[PDB]
Amino acid sequence: MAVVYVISKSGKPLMPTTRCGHVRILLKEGKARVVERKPFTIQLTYESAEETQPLVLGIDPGRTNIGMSVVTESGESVFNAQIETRNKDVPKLMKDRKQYRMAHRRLKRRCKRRRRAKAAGTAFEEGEKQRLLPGCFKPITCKSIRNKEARFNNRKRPVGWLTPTANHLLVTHLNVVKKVQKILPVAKVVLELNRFSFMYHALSVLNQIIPYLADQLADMFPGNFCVTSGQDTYLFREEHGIPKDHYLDAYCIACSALTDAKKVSSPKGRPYMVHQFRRHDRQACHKANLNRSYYMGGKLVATNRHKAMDQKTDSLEEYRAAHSAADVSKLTVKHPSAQYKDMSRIMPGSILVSGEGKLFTLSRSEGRNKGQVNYFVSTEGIKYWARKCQYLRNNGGLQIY
RNA sequence: AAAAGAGUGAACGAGAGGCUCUUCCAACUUAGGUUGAAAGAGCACAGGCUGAGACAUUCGUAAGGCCGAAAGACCGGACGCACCCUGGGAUUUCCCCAGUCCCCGGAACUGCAUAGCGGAUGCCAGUUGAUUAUCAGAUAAGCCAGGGGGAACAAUCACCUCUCUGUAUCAGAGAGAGUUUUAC
DNA sequence: CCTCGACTTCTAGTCTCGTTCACTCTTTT
DNA sequence: TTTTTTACTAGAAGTCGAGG
Repeated sequence: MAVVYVISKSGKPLMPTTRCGHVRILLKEGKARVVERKPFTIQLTYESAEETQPLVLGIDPGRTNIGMSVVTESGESVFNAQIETRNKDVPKLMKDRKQYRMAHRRLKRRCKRRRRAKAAGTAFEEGEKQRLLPGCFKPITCKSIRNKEARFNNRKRPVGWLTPTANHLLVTHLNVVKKVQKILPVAKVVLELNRFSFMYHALSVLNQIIPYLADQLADMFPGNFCVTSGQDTYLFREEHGIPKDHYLDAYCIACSALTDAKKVSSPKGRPYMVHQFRRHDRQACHKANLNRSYYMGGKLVATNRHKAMDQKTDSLEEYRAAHSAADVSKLTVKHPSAQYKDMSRIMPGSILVSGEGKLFTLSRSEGRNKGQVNYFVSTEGIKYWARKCQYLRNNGGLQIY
């Protein structure tokens, strides 16, 4: 039945097991010591032999659902996972980081300098200046003063420089291989090299990282790194009739390297689920409201005084056109103040226990009153009064649900 | 090889908005208040680093062409600069990285020449201690700031059986050796 | 009969356009 | 000539009881 992973006293991933009774007696015997609650690992506390039979790990690459599966040689299944990456958030978080940065460098230096210039009388006499900068053919308009040197001509990257979003995917894939190697004694590694010519979109960073992952996983398993092919995976899924399921593809990718695989049966049983939680959140501002709202009878009648970029709702300007000065003289303005996040908060991914004693993994902290989170939501979707909950462990990035 | 695809990373420049304040006008209610128009001034995660580096004007920036009466222009690429290299930093942290930036070296490489750098002149800081000196302090038109890990940190008993309560379920609590051994 | 409050319950968050540059992977041919 | 709507965290408004 269940498979209880085992680790040597020396901390060496030994073969797991499936005896159950002995895995309890041996816990009551104290001989052992839980090392993880899921997947259940038990480190022996009586140094014994550490024999470990050969195991193959089939990695099915992917940008949001990395799938892995360690299989015995006969073709038996000892582990099956389905990692859900956060690779789709990294790209957008960086676009925002850019806008934010460019704003800081426009509203806190450029303008300022342009303000201090006009004030000191140290500004272009024309007030504007077209400047054809080396590399461009169309000039750039500089108001009041010149432009901090633009650097876009010879910025060199190391060879094989991969973009933040791609690096992430790669590391992830490998970080998961390392977590699997701390529970089971992995020997060889099969990877399913994918292929998209480009001739629910994405499917791009994977094509760029597949090559680098293959190299990296060839040094992690020196002399033991094979590469299958989606096609083979399919041929297998019709040859051994593995019920088609995105998560049953890794078992197939892995069962390929196996030569005399006699006991190849679909790896039944729901596969473990791993969620990736961000490690650092250096953002401090939750919302800077940015809106001067007007309220005649306490109801918005002007979100600004004049429209803004993409502002659809009417602005005081429109109102003044529709109503009178006796009307505009009664309006009430209400601009809420910027809301800053609590940058030392138990971060989504932490492990906590409820007042009743249920252990859970923070998914999101909903609510705040008098400076105290109102509810800690679990990854299962239950809401617990934070005030009563207890902190146990911080985020680990890849966290099994 | 190009050719495209398909993502994703830089630097610099402009706006619409916004915040505060001033002046003025109008409106509306109690000299006052509220609101708006117009003009002006300042301000732009929380922060960390550093004391100056910003701006303006002017001059200087290789030989080699080649064209000019010349002056000069144009090409070129230096004994010029560099986003390039070597080293060292700031941001920077439990432990790392990215990015950006900075400081001395500049060989190759790579880039630029209306750029960049340097000089000159102008204009924009802060001065107090602890002790002429030294060590703090003060001081921006300095730089970086909304990216990625990893470690460590349990009130971590899973699975099978029985009993009890709830629960349409399922869930909760208690006890248990269930075939050895991770390999007879 | 309120009201004071422990909690529920629920909504909401900036945006666009200039002058350039980059590196990495697939495929076409 | 248009690439794709995500979602945690903060804070205001609301309800349910206390209770006196």
